[PDB]
Amino acid sequence: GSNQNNF
Ligand SMILES: [Zn+2]
Repeated sequence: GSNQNNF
């Protein structure tokens, strides 16, 4: 699956 990190 797909991953996003929003710092
Ligand atoms: Zn994946």
